[PDB]
Amino acid sequence: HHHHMKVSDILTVAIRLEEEGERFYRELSEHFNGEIKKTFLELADQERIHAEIFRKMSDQENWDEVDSYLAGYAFYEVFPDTSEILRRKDLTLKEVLDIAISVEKDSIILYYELKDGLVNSDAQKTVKKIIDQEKEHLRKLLEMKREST
Repeated sequence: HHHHMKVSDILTVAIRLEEEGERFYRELSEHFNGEIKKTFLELADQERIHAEIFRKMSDQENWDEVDSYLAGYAFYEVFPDTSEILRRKDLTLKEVLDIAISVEKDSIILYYELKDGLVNSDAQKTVKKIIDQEKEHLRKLLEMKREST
């Protein structure tokens, strides 16, 4: 590792969080039923689009930017292994949301870290858009927790 993370290391991390998030939310939608199913699927499509933006970015950002060190400790957790619980046929919305909320918060910190490491002001604006959308996913997750849990 978390010291001497490069910008490019962090984009790779961010790409995977968005890809894994897509999968999580799409797989979660198999456990649930209504407006809730629809929500998880929207969240999955949104995460998809985000990953496509981050992949394009790691390809097209200038090498000197991307190859630069973020000073200090770059926090991140890679997406949890969820294969076992997602095998279960009796999952509650609560336990699922608790997990979603916790990894979403972990991923938000990381996208902030990334934004701070970008030097190109277009790249930073692109990532702020994603962060804002991620923070709305989070609000939706807390809304579902509060309401239907």
